[PDB]
Amino acid sequence: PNASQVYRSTRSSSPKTISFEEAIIQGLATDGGLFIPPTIPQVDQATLFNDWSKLSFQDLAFAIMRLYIAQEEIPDADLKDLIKRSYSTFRSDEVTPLVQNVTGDKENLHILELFHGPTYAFKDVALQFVGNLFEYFLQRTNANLPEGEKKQITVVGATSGDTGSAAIYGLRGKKDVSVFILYPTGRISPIQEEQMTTVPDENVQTLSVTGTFDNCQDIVKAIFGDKEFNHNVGAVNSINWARILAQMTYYFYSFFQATNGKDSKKVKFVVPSGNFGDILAGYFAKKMGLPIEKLAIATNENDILDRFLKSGLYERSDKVAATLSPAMDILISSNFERLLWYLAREYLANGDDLKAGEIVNNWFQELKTNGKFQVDKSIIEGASKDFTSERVSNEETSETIKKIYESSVNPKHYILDPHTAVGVCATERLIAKDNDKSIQYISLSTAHPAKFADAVNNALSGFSNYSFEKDVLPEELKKLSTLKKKLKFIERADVELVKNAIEEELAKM
Ligand SMILES: *Cc1c(COP(=O)(O)O)cnc(C)c1O
Repeated sequence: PNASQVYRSTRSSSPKTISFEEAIIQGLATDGGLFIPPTIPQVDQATLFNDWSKLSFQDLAFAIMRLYIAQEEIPDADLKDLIKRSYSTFRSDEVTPLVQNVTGDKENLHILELFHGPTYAFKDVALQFVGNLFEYFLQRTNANLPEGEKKQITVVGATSGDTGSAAIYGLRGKKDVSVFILYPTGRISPIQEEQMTTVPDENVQTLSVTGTFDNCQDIVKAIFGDKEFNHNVGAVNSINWARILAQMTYYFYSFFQATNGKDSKKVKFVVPSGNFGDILAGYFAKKMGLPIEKLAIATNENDILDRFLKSGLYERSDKVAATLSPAMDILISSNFERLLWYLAREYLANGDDLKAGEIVNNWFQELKTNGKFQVDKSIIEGASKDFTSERVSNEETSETIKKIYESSVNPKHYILDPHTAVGVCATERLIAKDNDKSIQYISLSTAHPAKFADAVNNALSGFSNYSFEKDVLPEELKKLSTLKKKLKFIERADVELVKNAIEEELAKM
């Protein structure tokens, strides 16, 4: 392994580094930090435009991943299989198709559709890959056990809506793995529950906890904190390294789609963000050599990131404002820490990986004490060389859905889900003030409109031609309400009960 195929915790001050496999399985680091490659792999322009520009999503995934995963940890054959199977469940031949010049040619507004996977939400790109990864690593281990005493993992977590769907489809049917996901009853919209409870696979079982969602965090954090509950318990996270790694593929893919042939090789990505993982993957591609403009962070009212990038003050809010784009409604952007490590390393530790861990660890300590920390101007100045940000209100979110519906040209009446809207809204603000329409704008569409009907309906009610059922709801998604659900209620937030239900895996899990 080279400096890019080795990993360390953003909070560690030790010279020690672990393997890819270990970073992946461990998930979060013992000290609470996140894993990251101390050295970002460098790809030269020649290779980018002579060899990578001609590759398919899957082949790029291989080229990119070979840079962070050593041959020893995962051979070419095995890795190419993981990729092939991971993306074979995508309804688009391209996996992540770029829809170019949606609004005509007065500007260059491209929408990168990342919702063609099993659950119609962009988290499939990561989770399909990670799930297969887990199965692969767990398998090799057990490949020595004696059909008995063979380890088995059990992922457990709570869902406020969609998040869980992605995990369920990425772990469904994977050998020696089981997924138990708690969710507040009646608090989960129909379509999100249908995706979860519909899947036939046995290794999956959702729990309809009667209570609140913030109730489920504790009714599961307890099971998590453990007790005599040691048998290998998995975790439902957003900070796994494999996640970031999988998400890098489509930035490269779409970049080439937007520039191959064309004379303008200038492209700017606008990414509706929550926990920063998605856009952070774009950061990595940028540092690897992708010659792109500043990455645009688009957020909804929960603007912890927009505020930070503007003041250097990373302060957690008290209230989680409700918005039309729920999946970005967060108090603290978890992966942001990863960026802070690289920032701290370049502008405060003069390259010292270890002083960077010290610095980051103290910052997240101040957070867990004053709920806010200040960074030196050199940090925000360093971040502003690669990032721009925009805050999008609900009014603007809805109005953008309406504007694009009327405004779209290729195709006509293009419907946006609210999360993508937040992004297109920011994308349009940028087109306005960038003063360079030659720039290729690629706005990330993180969810298919059908996943958030309400926002789409309430914004397109004002059109006689609009019909959710005729223009949005996908046939494959229409069958859901008609498939057999596998519910399992748990009345009262009884941690003791959540435990018991989990235990009933009927031996044959
Ligand atoms: C999870 C999610 C987001 C947030 O992505 P991050 O990686 O957490 O920044 C945005 N949109 C949708 C539709 C999501 O499900």
